[PDB]
Amino acid sequence: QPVVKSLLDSKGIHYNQGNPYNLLTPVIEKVKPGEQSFVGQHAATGCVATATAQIMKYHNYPNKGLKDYTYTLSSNNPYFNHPKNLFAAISTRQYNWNNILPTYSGRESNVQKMAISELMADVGISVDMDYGPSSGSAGSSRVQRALKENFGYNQSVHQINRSDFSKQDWEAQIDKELSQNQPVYYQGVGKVGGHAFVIDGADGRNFYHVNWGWGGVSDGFFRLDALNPSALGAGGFNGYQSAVVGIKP
Ligand SMILES: *[C@H](C(=O)O)[C@H](O)C(=O)N[C@@H](CC(C)C)C(=O)NCCCCNC(N)=[NH2+]
Repeated sequence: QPVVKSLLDSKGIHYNQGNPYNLLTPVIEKVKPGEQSFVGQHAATGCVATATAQIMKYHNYPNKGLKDYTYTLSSNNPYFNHPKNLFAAISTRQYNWNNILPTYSGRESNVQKMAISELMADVGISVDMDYGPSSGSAGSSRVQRALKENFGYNQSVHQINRSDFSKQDWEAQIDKELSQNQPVYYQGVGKVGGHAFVIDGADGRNFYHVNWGWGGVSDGFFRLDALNPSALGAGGFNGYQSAVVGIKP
């Protein structure tokens, strides 16, 4: 396994799902029975958008979006009146990567906060985000499509599924991305739920550096069969693993 220091850390990239990332997500309209309450608050960006946006920032790409996206929230989503149609004008976007900062801590200009929230909302919409207090997406299958179709990333972008590969071939694919300075979109499921995140380094001892998309909480090195961040307190993201690799302009 090669030694690759955290690619996101190298560029100071640390995103999360709340303020100011979520300034343009849909504003919650309704109460889910027994959950008081989130009305009038912006929905979370969703871990899938946060992971994807961090990788996009690593590349500062694209300057210009390619294709718009529209979808309708599931009729089972309790937070919005139905139908709820969302639209991202991605084909018209001129993303100013100078204004989309690698992290946000509070003194950023309105231009800079608009820049990141626009990216987060565009990415979220492109992956059919089921917006809520927390926001869920199918993940890899949506991410690979959005990156190519809407964002104009290389045709090389594709989803890989863990059970489609031997252990050696799986790790070889992740390693190759990291040797090419290409952070990997990754997701898995356990006891605790399913979560998406970024693999962006390797220690040469078969641990991989993970950015969990929680602004830095639990970020560090993990074995792929033990993606068990401290925030779980609680079986980690070790089942139904998939990644999106080949992520480059
Ligand atoms: C992201 C987060 O903020 O933590 C969240 O974990 C997430 O998106 N999880 C995915 C699981 C994958 C491993 C990414 C998830 O739970 N998806 C459920 C599918 C979409 C939800 N429902 C509908 N109708 N779209």
